[PDB]
Amino acid sequence: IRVGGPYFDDLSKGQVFDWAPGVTLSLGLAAAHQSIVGNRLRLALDSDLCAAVTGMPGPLAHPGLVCDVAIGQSTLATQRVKANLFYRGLRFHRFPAVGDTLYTRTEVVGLRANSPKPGRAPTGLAGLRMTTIDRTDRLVLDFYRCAMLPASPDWKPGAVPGDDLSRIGADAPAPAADPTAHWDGAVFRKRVPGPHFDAGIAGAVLHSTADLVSGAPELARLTLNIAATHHDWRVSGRRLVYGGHTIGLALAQATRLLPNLATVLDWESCDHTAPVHEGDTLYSELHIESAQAHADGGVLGLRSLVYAVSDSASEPDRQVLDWRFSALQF
Amino acid sequence: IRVGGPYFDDLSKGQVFDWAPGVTLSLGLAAAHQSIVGNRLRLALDSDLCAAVTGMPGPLAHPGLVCDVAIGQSTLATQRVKANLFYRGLRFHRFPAVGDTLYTRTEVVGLRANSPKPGRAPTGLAGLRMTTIDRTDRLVLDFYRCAMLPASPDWKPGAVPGDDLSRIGADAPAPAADPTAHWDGAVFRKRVPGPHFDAGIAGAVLHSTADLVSGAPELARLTLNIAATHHDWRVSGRRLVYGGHTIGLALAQATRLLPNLATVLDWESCDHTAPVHEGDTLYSELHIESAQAHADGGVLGLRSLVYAVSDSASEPDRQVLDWRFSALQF
Amino acid sequence: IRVGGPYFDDLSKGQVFDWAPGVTLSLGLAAAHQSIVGNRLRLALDSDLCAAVTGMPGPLAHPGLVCDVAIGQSTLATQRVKANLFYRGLRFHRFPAVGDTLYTRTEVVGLRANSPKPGRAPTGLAGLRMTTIDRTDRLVLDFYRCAMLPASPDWKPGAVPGDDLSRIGADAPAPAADPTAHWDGAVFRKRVPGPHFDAGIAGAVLHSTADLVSGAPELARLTLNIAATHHDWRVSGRRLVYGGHTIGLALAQATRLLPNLATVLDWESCDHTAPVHEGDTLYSELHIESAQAHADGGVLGLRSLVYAVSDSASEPDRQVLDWRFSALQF
Ligand SMILES: [Cl-]
Ligand SMILES: [Cl-]
Ligand SMILES: [Cl-]
Repeated sequence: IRVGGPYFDDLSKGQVFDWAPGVTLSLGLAAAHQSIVGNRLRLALDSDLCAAVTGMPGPLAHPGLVCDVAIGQSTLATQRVKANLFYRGLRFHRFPAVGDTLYTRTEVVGLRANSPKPGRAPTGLAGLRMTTIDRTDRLVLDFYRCAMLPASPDWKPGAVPGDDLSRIGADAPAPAADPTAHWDGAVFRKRVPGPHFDAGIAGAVLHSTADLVSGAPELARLTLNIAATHHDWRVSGRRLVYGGHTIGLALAQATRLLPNLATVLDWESCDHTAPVHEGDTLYSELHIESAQAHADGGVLGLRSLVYAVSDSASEPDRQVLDWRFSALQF
Repeated sequence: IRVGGPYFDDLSKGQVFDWAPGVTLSLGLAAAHQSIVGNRLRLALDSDLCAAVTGMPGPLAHPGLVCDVAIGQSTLATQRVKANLFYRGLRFHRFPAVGDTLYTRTEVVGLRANSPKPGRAPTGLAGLRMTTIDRTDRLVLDFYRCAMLPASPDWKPGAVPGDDLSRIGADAPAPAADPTAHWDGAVFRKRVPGPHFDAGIAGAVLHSTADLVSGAPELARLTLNIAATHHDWRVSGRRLVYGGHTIGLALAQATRLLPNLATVLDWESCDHTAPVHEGDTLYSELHIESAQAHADGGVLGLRSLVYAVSDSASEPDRQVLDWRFSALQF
Repeated sequence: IRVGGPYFDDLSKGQVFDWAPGVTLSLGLAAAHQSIVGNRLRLALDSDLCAAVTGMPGPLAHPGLVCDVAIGQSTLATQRVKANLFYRGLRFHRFPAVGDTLYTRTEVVGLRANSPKPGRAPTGLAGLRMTTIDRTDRLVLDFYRCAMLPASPDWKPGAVPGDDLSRIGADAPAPAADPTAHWDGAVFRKRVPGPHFDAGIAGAVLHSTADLVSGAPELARLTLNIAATHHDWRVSGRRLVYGGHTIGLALAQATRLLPNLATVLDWESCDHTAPVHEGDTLYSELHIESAQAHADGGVLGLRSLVYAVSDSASEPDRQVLDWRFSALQF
């Protein structure tokens, strides 16, 4: 594989990138991740509660950390990325503990050359499937993204890698088993102040407080993310903040709004609406789209619109991200 | 409780905020804390010495980390804070180990509406008592602060929450037991180069080297501190640095000056003299006000004046903080 | 020893600074270090692979972290430093595990007053020997640096500390034993995708992707580095980035280029060509100078030229560092 990463025309449908380092989750990584994007997930902060609830071999790896590690691992293929158009179908098949080691395979699922346009660099889109497992060979995540890559300088433009990429990561199999089935919602309800799960909150629209985007290159280094645009301002003209950082702050915002979320069960990004830069201040509008009771608590469906604060009272704030996720709540 | 935190007129004398997440202290949190404010406390850095000295179930949680976690926990009540006028009566009742989990209760002890003043936002002061315990229900900290909060937009100003707040956190009970009684000062003296404790140093006035204020929002995220002014520049016009960060650097300064301090036993802030901002460079003048011999070493009483460096040789530096603490020294 | 550190004329040939705190290596420190300079060393990231390969009592402390801690420890003597002219003869005598504690002795090996020059501050050079051991008294590192220090304000200039410093840290004893002799290269080759060691790569010249210099004061605080120029802009006029940070990014660059390096065996800096500042963007030219087969894999000799990116397409990039190291590769 080329130094600096593949160009679009270096890739093939079915090609596999599996030489990414394994990464052992530690409370070290957890703390650094928390200092950058925040962490108010009670099971990820309190080991005694985590043990009472999950009985887990160790404390709960923050789900945003697990996702960020899997996505940063996969950037071997996409060091040359100009933009990811979406992340899709992240659903946890299990929730790793601190001390578990994650290994991520990246497969090219589909390739489509972009139509030539005057003044634009030749580029194509790569549909990528990431499969993240642990040392026990159990599936953790199996998810998709759509990466725009430049073609090599002498590439002969044409149409023919021309895969249909529209439906990438759909009808994707649900997990074999409920990843929280062994979690005891009853001790959570007893030890954590309510309100606990209530299907009556569906429909609510909440407005978060703001966070600063800072430590963005640190988050990328922490999670092995080597997409050049996060590190090197000359790729896009300014460094572009990793999508997961913006998502991470939006999740922290949602958790200040809804302090009793147990975990994130699945998520995807709907629109990366505008670029985010280091030093931006973000807030979100949180829609509770659905609330479904289960035998033990229930599951909220959330949709988060994230905005960057403009530099004055006389300039409108701008939408930068639209994403959606589901969360378990006891 | 209101989204975004209570206004001054949402509070009541005797009201309790106890739904803050528990936080398990980890060497992860310790390392992140150290990268932001520094750490030269020998018992917090060296696990072998810590074990020889304290015999402790695990290594020594840096006392500034423990305080910062307890204060960040308590910011649930004070997300809307305009200023804390002081922190008072922090005295450790025990020194938690890595792996211990901290839980903090915040009680409204007193409320006083501020007198209307033309051009100023309607506000009041809240005297707050924080009680921090571990999972074993043992008292760790029991301390006070005075927070200024805005009143809600339609509040009818008056005098009557009008509690006398002047003496908040005084005649506060000393710990039941000496929190360092089981620490072996003799192995410390044998293994660490002197000078060791000497009552003759009382009266000394020392001048520190400088530190940069950086990673301020990170320290806040790390310690669950969600006071909006640390994150959102539009609350005050610029983000204001958390008081504990400034104190943390002043403590690091004192520990470079006095490398053999065993721990901080108690502390309080005397005047938050001027705001501190990210990118400020601070130094301190350290007064050793008292030095009292005990059966095993002694206790220093310290008073620290902290200054921000101006941007030229022809502009005076400005005092930003005056605080005082006591430290055990073998 | 003087508050703020010794001046050049405070030092003596044979003087010893051994009151630096011991520092226990933790996965906390490892994570913070990784967030600042990156970490792609497979044995430092993956505990399961580390155990299979080394059998080690715990996971592998990143070698750049170990070096940075030893060098930051030693800054007690050099708080007043104006420049280190080189670091020399770092060779690992063993590779510490997480949980091991490092203790560093700094000895003045040689002193040479600099010749007076009009308009320049009076200064001298100190040749320093650092010896880093663990709690088991085993040698970890035994290395050298050349620090330029100011003389005190009333110093009487002369020639006589006038030691010959040119050959400091040469003919330095190789380790008693191969520090990786018990590492199993065969399981590494089986579990990590090739290419594995190939003497045929000697001669290659590779060009890295770029990294941002950020969190520089954090790296210094993390590793107990109290050289004032890293913290206080008024010493040099701007804060100067610690040499180890630049080296750390150059090593991260080399590891993206050569993803299967097992560890760094030794290193030294050849020229600190120009200052580096926070916010610089760096890339490197990596020369594989030598490749020598051993019974288990082989050892690469690398020379790294590091450059700072200029602020436009019409300004040349500038060399900031030239260093060289050797690495084991299975
Ligand atoms: Cl373009
Ligand atoms: Cl006002
Ligand atoms: Cl000069």
